[PDB]
Parts: sequence; structure tokens; C-alpha cells
Amino acid sequence: VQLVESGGGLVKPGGSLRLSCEASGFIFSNAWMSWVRQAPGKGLEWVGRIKIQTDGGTADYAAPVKGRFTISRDDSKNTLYLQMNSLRTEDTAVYYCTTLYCAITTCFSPRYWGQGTPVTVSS
Amino acid sequence: VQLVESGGGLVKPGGSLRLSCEASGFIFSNAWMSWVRQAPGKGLEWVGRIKIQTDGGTADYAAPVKGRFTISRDDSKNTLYLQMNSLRTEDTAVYYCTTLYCAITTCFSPRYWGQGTPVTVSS
Amino acid sequence: VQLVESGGGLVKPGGSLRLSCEASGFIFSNAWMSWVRQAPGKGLEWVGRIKIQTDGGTADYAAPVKGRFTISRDDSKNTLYLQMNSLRTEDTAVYYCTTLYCAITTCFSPRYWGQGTPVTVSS
Amino acid sequence: ALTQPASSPGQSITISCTGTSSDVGSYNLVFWYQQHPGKAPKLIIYEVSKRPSGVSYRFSGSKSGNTASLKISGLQAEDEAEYYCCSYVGSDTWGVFGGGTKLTVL
Amino acid sequence: ALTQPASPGQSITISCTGTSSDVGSYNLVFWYQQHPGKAPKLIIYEVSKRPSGVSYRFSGSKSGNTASLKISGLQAEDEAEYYCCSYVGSDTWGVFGGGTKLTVL
Amino acid sequence: ALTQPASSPGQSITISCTGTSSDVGSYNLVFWYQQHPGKAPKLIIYEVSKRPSGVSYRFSGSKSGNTASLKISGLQAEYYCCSYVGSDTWGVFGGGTKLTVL
Amino acid sequence: CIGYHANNSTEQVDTIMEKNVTVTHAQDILEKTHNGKLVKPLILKDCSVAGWLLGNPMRVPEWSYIVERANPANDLCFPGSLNDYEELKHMLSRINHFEKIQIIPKSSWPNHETSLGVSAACPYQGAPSFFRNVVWLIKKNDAYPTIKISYNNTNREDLLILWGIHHSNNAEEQTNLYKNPITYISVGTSTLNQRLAPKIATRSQVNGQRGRMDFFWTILKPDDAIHFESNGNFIAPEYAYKIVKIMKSGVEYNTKCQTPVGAINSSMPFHNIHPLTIGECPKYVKSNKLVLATGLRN
Amino acid sequence: CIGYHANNSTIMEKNVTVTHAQDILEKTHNGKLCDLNGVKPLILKDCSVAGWLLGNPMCDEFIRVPEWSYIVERANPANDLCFPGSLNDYEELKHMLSRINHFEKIQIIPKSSWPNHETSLGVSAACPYQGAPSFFRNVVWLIKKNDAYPTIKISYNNTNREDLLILWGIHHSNNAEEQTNLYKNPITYISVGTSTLNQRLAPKIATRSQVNGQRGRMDFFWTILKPDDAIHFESNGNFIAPEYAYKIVKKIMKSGVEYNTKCQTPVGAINSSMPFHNIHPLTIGECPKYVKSNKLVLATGLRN
Amino acid sequence: CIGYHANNSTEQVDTIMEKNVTVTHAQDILEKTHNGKLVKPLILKDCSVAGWLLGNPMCDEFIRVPEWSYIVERANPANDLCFPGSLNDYEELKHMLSRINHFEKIQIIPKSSWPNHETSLGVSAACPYQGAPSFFRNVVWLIKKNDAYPTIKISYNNTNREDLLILWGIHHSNNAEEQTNLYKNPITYISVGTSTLNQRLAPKIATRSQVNGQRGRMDFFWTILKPDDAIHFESNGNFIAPEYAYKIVKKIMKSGVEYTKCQTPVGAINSSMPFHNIHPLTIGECPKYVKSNKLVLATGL
Amino acid sequence: QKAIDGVTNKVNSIIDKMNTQFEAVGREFNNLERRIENLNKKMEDGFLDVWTYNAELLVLMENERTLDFHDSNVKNLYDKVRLQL
Amino acid sequence: TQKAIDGVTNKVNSIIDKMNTQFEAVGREFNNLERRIENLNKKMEDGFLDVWTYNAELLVLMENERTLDFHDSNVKNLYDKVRLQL
Amino acid sequence: TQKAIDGVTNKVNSIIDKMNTQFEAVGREFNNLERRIENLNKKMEDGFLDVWTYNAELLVLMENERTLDFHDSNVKNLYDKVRLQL
Repeated sequence: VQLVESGGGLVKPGGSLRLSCEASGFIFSNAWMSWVRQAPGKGLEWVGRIKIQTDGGTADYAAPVKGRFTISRDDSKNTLYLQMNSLRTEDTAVYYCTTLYCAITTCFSPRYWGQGTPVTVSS
Repeated sequence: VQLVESGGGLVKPGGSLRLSCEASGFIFSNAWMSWVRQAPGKGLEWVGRIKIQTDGGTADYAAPVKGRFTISRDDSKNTLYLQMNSLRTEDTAVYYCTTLYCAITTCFSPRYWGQGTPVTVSS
Repeated sequence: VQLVESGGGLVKPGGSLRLSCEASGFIFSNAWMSWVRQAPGKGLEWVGRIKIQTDGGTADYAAPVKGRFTISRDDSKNTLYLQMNSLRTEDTAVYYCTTLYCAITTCFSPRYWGQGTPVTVSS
Repeated sequence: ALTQPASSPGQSITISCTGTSSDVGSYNLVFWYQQHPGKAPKLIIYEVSKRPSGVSYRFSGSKSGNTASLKISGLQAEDEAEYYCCSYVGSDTWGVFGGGTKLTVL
Repeated sequence: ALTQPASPGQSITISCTGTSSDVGSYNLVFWYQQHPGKAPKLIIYEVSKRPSGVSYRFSGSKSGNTASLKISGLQAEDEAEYYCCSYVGSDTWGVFGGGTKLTVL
Repeated sequence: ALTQPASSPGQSITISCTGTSSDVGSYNLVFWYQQHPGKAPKLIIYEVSKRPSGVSYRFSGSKSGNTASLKISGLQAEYYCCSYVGSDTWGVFGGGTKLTVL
Repeated sequence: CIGYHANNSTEQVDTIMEKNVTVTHAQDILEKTHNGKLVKPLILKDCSVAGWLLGNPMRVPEWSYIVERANPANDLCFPGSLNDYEELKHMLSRINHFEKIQIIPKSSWPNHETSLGVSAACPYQGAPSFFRNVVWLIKKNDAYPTIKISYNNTNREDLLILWGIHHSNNAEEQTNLYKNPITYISVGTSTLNQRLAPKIATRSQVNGQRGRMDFFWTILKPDDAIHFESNGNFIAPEYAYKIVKIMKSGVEYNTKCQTPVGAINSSMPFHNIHPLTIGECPKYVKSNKLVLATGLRN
Repeated sequence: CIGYHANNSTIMEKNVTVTHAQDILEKTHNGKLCDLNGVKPLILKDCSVAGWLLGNPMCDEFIRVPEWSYIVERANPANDLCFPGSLNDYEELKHMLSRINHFEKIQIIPKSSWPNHETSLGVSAACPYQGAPSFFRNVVWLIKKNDAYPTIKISYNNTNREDLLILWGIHHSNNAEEQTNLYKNPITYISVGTSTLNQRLAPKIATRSQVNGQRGRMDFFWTILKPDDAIHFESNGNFIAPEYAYKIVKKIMKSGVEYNTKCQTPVGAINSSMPFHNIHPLTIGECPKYVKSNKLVLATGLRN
Repeated sequence: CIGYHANNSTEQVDTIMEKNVTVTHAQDILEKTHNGKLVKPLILKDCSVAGWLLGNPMCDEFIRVPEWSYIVERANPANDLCFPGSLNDYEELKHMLSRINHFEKIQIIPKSSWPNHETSLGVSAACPYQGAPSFFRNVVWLIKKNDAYPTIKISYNNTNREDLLILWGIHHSNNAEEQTNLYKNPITYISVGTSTLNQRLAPKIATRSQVNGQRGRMDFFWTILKPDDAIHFESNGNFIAPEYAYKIVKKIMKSGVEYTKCQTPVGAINSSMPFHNIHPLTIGECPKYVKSNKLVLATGL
Repeated sequence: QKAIDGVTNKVNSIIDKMNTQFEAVGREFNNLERRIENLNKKMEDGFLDVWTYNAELLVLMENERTLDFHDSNVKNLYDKVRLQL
Repeated sequence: TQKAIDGVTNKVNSIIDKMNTQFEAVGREFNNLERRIENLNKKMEDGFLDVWTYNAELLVLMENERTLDFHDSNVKNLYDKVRLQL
Repeated sequence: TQKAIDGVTNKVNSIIDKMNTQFEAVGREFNNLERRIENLNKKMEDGFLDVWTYNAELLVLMENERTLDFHDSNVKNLYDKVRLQL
């Protein structure tokens, strides 16, 4: 488990940018994937969770983030993309990607964490 | 019950001519149709019957009339066509179109009646 | 039962030749067919058996003659063909055509016999 | 076929209908029709002994055995008319028409 | 395989010797007659019931591991060679028997 | 949400977490995480009282009623939890707690 | 001087000691005094079980059993039969209270015809008609949009749903009544998958027409959804019944025992009357004379 | 002076001397078949029930039989269906025909009624006859005639006044090549229509293991025709058409035993309706009673 | 002078002659002294029969059993089939598996026998194991490997001298898109061939409700193989192939309780005396059942 | 005197011990599964066969007992006529 | 009282009569793929003979006991008959 | 005549041994779709246990009565054995 991330930086409010993530320590066809955000003071906050093609499913975003964010999955090239658009100043935080432990019927909480990436929005 | 009838006149023996019938009020797709002949002195005599599309079937002309008279139905335009050919002198009579009171499994004798139209065959 | 034979003669070792057989007086599509070889001193020896189209199957050749001999059947024209190739000196013998008696689930033994044809191989 | 007999105010007259077993029996469905000179046939009674709707109280009838009777009550001047009847035969193509009867008032 | 050994008014019997793998209690053993210059002819198909279109000359029986063919009323024109075959099972075809020649003087 | 209290060697301290019946209960699906300044979150105890492999003896704890307690033993010179929610999208995050060594 | 008591009677008893012996008191074990008359059970004149549920052209709230008679005249006018028809009768024998609810309104079919489509097999009021519990869907505007209705069953009780598939007489009938030459219906629910196709073949004339009707049924859970998909030849329901949880012969109209000839009012141990009863019956016996004897003989 | 009568003979206790042992158990079975009331049971040597109706070549000995009462057949017969396969819904076919009254054979359809289809080449070497391949004589295996296959649309009206029993079959090919040359249509179906039955079927092409020769198999069905009801057939290949029907009118023993009582068992004939016996409980007809015991006696006749 | 013997007792008996009579010796007919506890029958904790046979991830503590006489299982197991579905003729399998003598597991088909098809990514999240998605370990969910699906034509000869039991399944997709990407063929079928069984099946595509996680469903079949006969398989998609078969030689209690020839779902019956009023429903042998409480006869002195 | 108490209750006793049967209705099957109706015939006539075996004959022996108890009873009053002599 | 056997031979007849009446029934068979009903089919056939063989050797038995009970009680039926003149 | 208990105990042995023998039986349950089969199984099992419990209540009862009858008949036997010397 030595996942590698990419992207990040500073952008104007209401712009667009992309991140990506890759890993090689495990096979990618059996791993539940999720994306989390860490903010100063408060801490963690859920952003979403992705299914696996064998089980169907779709990207169910969080309520405060609904309608602007979307996540794409590519098991062939082992790549996960994030699409940020119409972002505002409150989005300034660091983001951590992770897989999740599987229990009873669905995944609950993260297992392996990356080192993160800082994203800032300012004028 | 506002049956409207057309056609009729004088035609040389062995010729051809056409009659038509239109109506309203009742719904046509759920109504049995029939056509009857009235002659002086004797009275009524059957000419045939037309089935309904939803139940299949075909026109069953009487024995003395079989082979020459045929009837066509068009539910879309609400019309019934009469085809006379190789008519003889004895065909001179009046005709009345009607519906039939459905019972057990057959149409039976008529219920309503039209105004009627005379025809004549002469030299 | 008037089996008609053809072919035969002398060819160089390792050569090829073709002979056919015709018959009449019975249902050719209902009869099993086979081919037998007679040699001086020894006598009868098995060459193979041909199936019937209604029962599928295939021609099973004898072990000593496997790989070079083949038979073809044409019930439409009432003809059977023998193909020989890579002949040697020991092939010099006469062949007798025959149908096979039917019992249980096998046609192990012949019923009728033809007049045969002599063929020799020499330098 | 069905045979019917040939042709004063305040009286009452009954018209009878005669048929055969193959054309009429204990079955309850035989019609009776009304005709006027120069007019179209009009239904007056269809099922035996139960009055239709939209028609005056003049007509009533009954059926028994192999014959049926139609009663017209309170004869008046205008009642000069013709009447036809039809019966039931079976799974045949259609019923059988009967001979008419003329009523004369004087 | 199946092996067999090589005067008018007499009677002779030809015996057939085989093995349990080739003969036995089964009734699918044949017998053939061959004349010099002629085609093989069927003389008996079933053990002890005579075909059609052929005379009374030939009869036979079967017992144990051997079968016997009786030639009744030998004459001069009986100079021929007799061949036999037997059943083997679900195998491709039956086993041919060693022929026997008959000399009449 | 799930609330936590605010912020010497050789002692032993205990950190407790307070939730609610809709967020905590008899279910065993409650995590705990360790954070260091400038480092990534690490898993200390995922299944309650089922200390994982490749870790030290420092961390141990239990749970009872509406709260769970995590015990740290043998302090030297050199923290978030999540709880089960049901068929809901994901577990609820709780406030962190900072430890001070002096 | 005192001797055995001697008494008088006018009855006889049978036993294994003899053929027939006089008895002081012949107490009969059985009885044959059946009334011969009928949670009041539902009473139907001629409508059959299939005809009533389907809504034949020819009651509330609860009953205990169904009273019917053999070979009823007003059976299914259209030829056909219900799949698993026997199983339906077994469940419908103890339905308790029975209520009718229109789950699907008629207006829910804007793109499909609903007026025409009547059969003359069972006419009504002198005009052709059809069942009033189901709707036959026919091509509306020379087209047949796919039906994808669904239900959620927001109520707190089980529901019973009925739907059917029509078999055409030949190719021409299928050509003009429906647009698709080949059709299928799909039913999806919690624990049932089902696919079907029309069966086109020549047939004899049994009654009026040469078509056939096939009907199915299912039970819906209180908190479970159901789905429908079709491309033609589909009969959609209009009403459902909010269930909660059989007599063959009857006569003119308080006991728990009934027989096709009368009502059994006695609880005596058995009787030789008709063994086939509904509910509890004492027993069945074949003889006619059966008595235990006792009295004041002292 | 007078005393109780004393005589001689040969749950309270185990064994008591009895003056007269009137015994209520008997085992004196004939061990052979009996002569029933005119209806002699159908005796078959090795012909199976399916084989006889289908007309196996080695079953032409009986052909015509008068009225019977029950069937006598031995286990694992060697004259069963030579071609592999079984009759669909075969068990019920044995419940019916147990009582048949007179079983008359009628040729409803003549052989000449198929001018556009071949009939000669319908022989299989599975069960040969007289040294030649043959087939069932009660049915006809229609085969391609002129590399074409006209649709069969025969019909019958049943002008008689008795019920009729019909049989027809559908053939499964071994592989694609067999289906290709025997019948022109690569995909085929059969349609059966009547008053109270609808049927649709298709061939099942798949690889199979050898069992008794040819790797294919046969499937047969049956139906009952009302006296005044018509029947229809439609097919486009792989069809087997019937040639004979049986004029049934109205309303089983499995063993083998050499040939007047109403009680019969697979080992003998029970000559007594006497109520208690301990021979084989499995019986046909009215079995008096069965008991797992050997001694049962009630004693009387003297002492009095 | 001598009279009838007189004795003493402290028991009562009932009969027709009276309502209750004292009895010198109360010898009963029934007893209710059941232990309330259980070759050794199989003792599984929560795994279902279908789950155990299919190899549910929580059944690694089982299978390795020499011989069993009957099955012990509790109602509504929590370790049932995580993936929704059912087994055709399910009751038949339970009836057959009542008596099995010994039960040996043998790998008829090795895993390496599928070079052109992929195996790794066949898992279900319905019943995960050790925190990761997994699947049944007794069968293989073959999936598209290289955007192609070669036809499977495996065969077996059964060279052994004992009967073998096989299992295979068919997968129903949720909709068209699932069938499109998992398998190349839009329309698929499977074919099974043997001596006395012909089978042809097709996938069923239709919308369905959500019962447990994914909306798909499983369908499983089973067959009996003769000792000296072969079997064949043909498929063009949606096929589930077996990895292990069970070797058997020749020819159910539903409750749960802690650990004689008579057993009942509540206890073990240690007596065969005429009958008792305890639970009539038993397994194996039972003296008899009576709906009463007192049946006594007397003797002695 | 008054020994009827002890005979009438037995007439009451027999009717009670017949127990109770759960509400059951004899259903009818389809013609396509005729074996079941034939099977359904076996117990219904079998049950009444033993029940009529339970009837009459095993209705007789208590009636035989009833007269046996009765004739023994009339003997049971004979002996206390003999106790004084 | 002489020749009281007529009256006890009918008891021997009393069991051979009545004894129900059985309609023509033949034990049918089924196929392998429905073995459950065969297990059912085995259930009443042994269940029937069980009570039948519980009827046999038991209800036949107290009539046999009654037979001797009637026989011995018959002896005392004359033992009091000699008394009446004494 | 002493020790007549062996003669009542063997009767208990007979009543406990004459129950015969049954084979391995199960409680197989079918699926809900064929509820008529479950109903048939219910009818056969309830009829079986009903006839069995009726038979049991009968047999225990009248062999209890017969035991009482045997006992006092034995007392009468001792009474006449005392009497015969007088």
C-alpha cells in the first residue's frame, strides 16, 4: 500500500482543476474507494464513496457538495479522478484519499490514508 | 340513434351501384351491424351481418343472396358500404339498416331502425 | 441382389487407383455396406465398415490399414468409392464386396457376397 | 316460417302468434314490432311481459305453450298500424321473421 | 484366432475350435461354403436352423467351446472349402476362422 | 454529532468519547485514529478491543453504554473516532482531542 | 321373597351374543335429523369463483366459507383458465374481511386506448361488454408505448393483484390489435421473475370465438414494491383487494357443522349421514342401528 | 357324580393345548396365474408397456387382443425402447389403460396421405428386425423428400362416437450437421391445437454421451380426444406423425410367473377371500388383510 | 379367620369405574425426564446448509468432517446466502443429504484449467471476509478477461468408482448495461449434456426491487453422476463453473440447543418405553406420542 | 340403589374422549395429477375403515360390557340377600 | 342348552363378516426426481399395517381370551344347573 | 398359587414390546407454493396421532380394568381354595 497522488494548488474562486490518485500495493478491482476532506479546527468530513463495477452502484455525493462534484473510476489504468467546479472560499482545506473497511453490507470508515494535498481558494 | 343512409336510384339489370350509412351518438367500435330488406306484401328478410374487428369473424350471407352481395366495414371513418352486382328484377325493394340486440352468443333480430331507401330494377 | 463391381488391375507400388460398386434390388439407404479382402492361403480379412446417414457415424478402418484407406458413400447415385494410396507388394490380393447382417446393435458378419476383383502390386 | 292471422274505439283485441317447436318453445325471447304506413319499424315490446322504456301503456303481452299473445288496451282511431314478430331458432345465423297483421279501426 | 484342421455315400463332420473370448454360449456364429472359382455362399446363419433356397445337405450343432457341422450324403461334387466366423462383442467385427478343405475320392 | 472533551511521563491517561443512541449503541463498529503534527492519520484500534498487528502495546480500551474509553499506558515525551450509523451513507466523524506532555 | 326386578319396554337391541334382543331403553348414538337448510357465508346464485373475482357482468365485509353449485352457467364467458386456479381457492377460504380498493386510477393510461375492446361472449344490457375489474389495452394511435407502471404499497396490509396475457387466434389478429409482431411481458418483484410470449396456433371453436385467456395472481408484501413491463397483449388491473390473513352443493337458506344437503345441529359421536362435511364433524359410520342401553333396572 | 367333559386333541400364557385349532391364517398360494372372469390379463414375454404401444419389431406376436383386466410384465425387460429416450408424463399413462374394456386398433390416417414427404428411409439400426434395419410400425418418421419440407397441416374431425388416444413425437438431433441434412430448416417448431390444450416445442441441440448406440433420443406425448372435437397439427421439421389410433371407450402387476379368484399377487394367486393372511402385502384386487405373524387361532367345537 | 390381605400406599389411579382411586403401585407409561441436550451429528453454529455447501466465507471451520448422521441447524440462520437467490429442487437436496455415510471433498477440476478466462476479480460485497470483498470458494464466477469470451467445452470422465456430486449456477443481470460489460454476448445460453438429462437455459433481464444490497439474483442446480459415465458443459456467458466435487458412496432437525437412538429438537430421549407426552416431532426413532398426562397400571403384592 | 350414576357418565365419557379435529375442508385436485386424488382416496376410505372398525364392533364390546356390567350388577345385588343367611 | 356351538361358530363368522370392503386399488409408482412423495407413500402403508397388525394379535386376542372366557364361563353355566335340584 | 405377580408383569412386557418397530422417519417440509401438499401431510399426521391417542387411551383404560378384574378374580380363587375344605 504505497498509493501515489497528484495535482493541487491555488485557483481563483469559481474555477476548475483536477486531482488524480494511483496505487500499486493491491489489486484495484476489489477495493472500495472513498475521498475525504480535512479542515483546520473541525477535522474530517465526508465527500463521497464509489462502488465497484461488478456491484453496479453510482457516486452518491454529500448533501452540501451535491450538484457540483463528480468522481470517475477507471480500473483499467488504475486511476481515479475528481472534478471540482464552481468552488468557493469555504473549500480551502486538505484532502485525503482512502479505501474503506467492509462490514456487514457496506463500507463504513477508512483503512489506509495518503499524505494529503492542500487546496486553497482566495482572491 | 341518428342513423343516416345514402345511395339508391335506378340501375339497369346486371349493373352496379353503391350505398353508404353513417351514424353517431353510440360508440361504433362496440356495436353490431346488420342490413335488412323489406318487400311489399311479404315483409322482412335477412341480407347478412358484419362482425366486429375485436372478435374476428366474417360476413355470412344468406343462401339465396350468396355470391353477389358483399359488405365492407370501416370503424375509423364510421361507414358501411354495400356492393350490388348482377342484380335482378326481384331485387326491387326497400332497405333498412340497423343494430342488433346482443343476446347469449348471437346478434339476433334488430333493435333500432333507419329511415330506409328504395331501389328498383326495371327495363 | 445383383451387385455390380468395377476397377482393378496393376499399378506401381505406392500408386493410387479407384474402383466403384453398384447394386440394385433393395433399399440402398437401408443396408449396411462393407468391403473384405481375400488372400491366397489365409483367406478372409477385415477392411472396414461404413455407417448409414440416418444414424450418423463414421468409417472405422482396420488397424493395419489405418491412415491410407478411405471410403465414400453416395446414396443418391447408389455408388461406393474406394481410395487407395501408398501401396506395397503385400497389397496384392482380391477384394469382395458385401452387405452385413443386422443383429442386436452390430453388423459383425456378412450376408451377401459379390464376384470380386483381383488387383496386384509389382515392379 | 311463422304464421299470423290476416286482418271500434273503447274495445280490446288480442293478436296471437303461431309457430313450431324448432322456431318457438319455452324460451323467453321473442320480439314484437310496430309499423306505420310510410314510417319505420319501432320496438314496442322485446322480452315477453316486461315493458320497455319510452313507450305509452297501450301494449302488453304474454306467452304460453307454443303460441304468444299480444294485448292492446284502449283502442283508438290512430291505432291503424301493422305489426311484425320474430323468434329464435338456435345457433343458426339469425332468427325467423313472421307474417304481419293489419288492424282496422272503424 | 479361430483355427480349424485341414468317399461317396459316407458322412463326415467338420468341427470348429475357438476360445471363450471368441466363442461360447452365444448364438452369433456363422458358416460359409466356398467353391473353387466361385463366390462365398451362406450355408447356415443360425445354429441349427436352415436357410431358404438351399437343400438338405448341411446341418450342425453347438456345445461347449466347439461347434460341429454335419455334411450328410457326401457325393463327388462336394469338393469345396468351408469358412466360419464368430461374434466378439461390441468390438468392430467378428473374428474369421481358419478354413478347411475337403477331398473326395 | 459525536462530541469529545477538549485538550507527565510514567503516568496513564484515559480519553473518552460521548455520542448518542442514534450514533452509538451495542454495535461493535467504532473506530479510533491517531494523528501527529505534520503526519497522516494512522489506525490504532479499528475493531474494539481487537488491537491490530504491527503496533505497540501502548493502546488499549473498552466501551460501555453510550461512551467508549481508550487507555494510553506508559507515556513518553513523543485523535479522532468514528461510529456506526446503520444503512446510512457513512459513519459520523467526531471532534478531536489533543494530548499535552509536560 | 324378593326377586329380580321385571320391567316393560317396546324396543330392541342388537349385540354379538344374538341377532336381536329386547331392550328397556334404546339410546341412539347417532341421528339423521338434518335440517336440509343453510361470519355469514357468501351466497352466490350462479356466478363462479373466477367470475366473481374477475368481475363478471352478471358484498361486504367478511365471511367464513363459500357456497356454490356444480356446473354454473355464468362461468368465464371467454374461454380460458386461471394458472394455479386450485391454489387460489385454498387461500381464499379464510380471507376474513375483504375490501376493494382502486390502487391504479383509470386516468393513469393517457397514451393507450381504454374505450373499445369488448367481447360479445358475455354481453350486458344488450350490448357487448367486458370484465369491470381489469382493462384490456388496445393500440391507441397506431402505436403502443411500453408500459412501465410501478407501485409502492404504502398501506400496512397485504394486497392481491391480478393480470392476464392474451393469446391471439392467428397472425392477422396480432397484426392489427397490437403493433409488435413479437411481444413479451416482464414481472419483477421481491421473490418472483416471470417471462412470457403469445402462443399463435390454429385452434378449434369452443364457444363463440377461438381465443383463450390466461390469468395469474400474486401476493404483495406490506413494504415491498412491484414492477410491470410489457410490449403488447397486456391486461392491466384496475382494482386490488386488501386482504389481511369451500362448499360445492347448496340449497335454500346456528351450528359449526354443515353438509351439502343440510346443517348438522348435533354433536353426538357420529352418524351415517353424508361423511363429506366442512368444519368439524363427529365421525362417519356405515351402519344404521347403533345403541348403548341403560336405565332404571334396580 | 357327573363332571366336566374331558377330551383329547393334538395373553395369559404362551402356549396352550387346544381342542380344535381353527386357524385364521393361510399361506397355500398356487404360485401361478389364475383364470379370471373372462378378462384374461395381458401376458407379455418381454415387451414393455412403451414398446408394445409404440410397436417394437419384436412385439408383432400379439397385435390383436380382446378385453383384459390388468398387465403382467417382468422387471428390467430386454425388449424395451431400442432408441434411447422416455415418454413425457409416462407414469400417468400407466394409471389409465389399467381398465380399458375393449382395446380396438383403428387406422385414422392412411399412409398415402403424405404424397410430398418421404417414408421409406425412416429406419434405425437400434432394434433391427429380420436382419435389416427397421423402425416402429405404429408411427412414421417423416424425412426430407426433395431437399424441401412442406408444412404439415393435417386435421381430424373424430366422426366416431368413442374417445381416441393419439401419439406423436419430437426428435432431438445429435449436433448441427444432423439437423442440417435431415431437415431443411435450421430452426424448427411443432404446434398442437385442440379445445383444451396448447403446445409449443423446439429441438434441443447439444452434445451428449453415447449410451446405447446413437447419441440422440426420442420424446413422446399423448392426449385424449373428445368424441365431437377436432384436432390440428402444424410442424416445420423433426415431426413424427401417427398412423393408428386406439378406440378406447371407458374405464398393474410387475413380476414374472408361469400361468378362478379375484385376488392376485406377484408370486401367486390367492384362492381365498378368507380375511387374514401373511403372504406378500403388495397385492392387486381385494386383499383380505395383511399381518406380520405366523400363528393365529380361535378354538371351539366341543367340550359342551 | 383368615381374610384378604390389606396393604398401604400413597398413590392414586383413574379408570372408567370411578373418577380417581388409590393405587397400591403407580407404574407409569410416559416420562418427561428429557436431558434437553444433544456417529456424531454435525454441529454447526450459524452457517446455513446452502451456505455451507457453497462455501460461505464464514464456514472455514467446517467441511473437514469424517461422517455425520443428521444435520443440526437453527431457524433463520444469519450466515445464509449473502447474495439473494435460491436452489432449484432445494428440498430434494436436503432429503438426499440426510444420510451420506462419509463425505470426502476432492478437486475434480484444477484452477489452472482456465487459461483463456479470468478469475481474480470475481467477488461480491454482500458477504465480505476479513474486511475485504470476497466470494464463494467452492465455485468460480468467470468474467470477461480480454474483452472476449471463448466458449467453454470442458468434460469429465469420472474414472473413480464412486458417485460424484456437481454444482453449477447461472447469473441474472440487473439490466442491459450489466450484461453488456461483464459479458460480450448480448444473448447467452448454457447447455448441459449427460446420459439422462438435457438442459437449456437463458438469462432473465428485468427491473427488480432492492432486497439486500445488489438487486441481482442467483440460481443454482445440482445433478448426480454415474460411476462409469461422462458429463459435458457448454456455455457462452454468465456461466459459473465448479472447482470441487464431493465423493459419496451410497444413501433434518431444526432448532438450537447445547450439546441414545431417539432425538427431538428440544432434547435427547433416553427411553424407548411405550410413549410420552413430550414433543411428538422427532428424528430417527420415537416410541409414540400421546396427548395426555397420566396413564398408570398396578401390580405386585 | 341409584347406580345410574356410573353408567350415564360413561355414555358421557365416550363422547368426550373422541377429542377434537382441526377445521379441514376436503379439497379437489386437477385431472392432470390424477395420482393424488387416487392417493387422496386411500386414507379417506382407510380412516373410515378403521373408524367403522372402531365403530360397531368396538361400539359393541362396551355395549357387551354394558350388558355384562348390567347382568353382573343384578348378580351384585344377589349376595347381600345372602349375607344374613 | 345341548348343542350350544351354534351361537359360537357365528362368532368365528362374526370376524369374517363386516371387515370393511375394499375397492380395486393397485400400488402405483413414481419417478426418482420426486422421491419425497414416495417417502410419504411409504408413510401410510406401514402406518396402516401397523395399526392393522396392532389390531391383529390384539383385538383378535381378547376375543380369543373371550373365547376361553366364554368357554370356561359356559362350564359354570351348568355348574349352577346341577345345583338347582340339590 | 403364591407369587402370581409373574403373570401380570409379563403382560406389561408384552404391552411394551408389541408396539412393533418403525424405521428412520423425518419431518420433511415442502415449500409454500404447494401448500396443498402441506395440508395433506397435516391431515395424515393428525389422523395418525388421533387414532393412536384414541387407541392408547382405550388400551391403558381397559387393561387397567382387566387388571382389577384379574386381581379380584384371584381373590375369589383364594376364597374358593379356602372354601373347598369346608
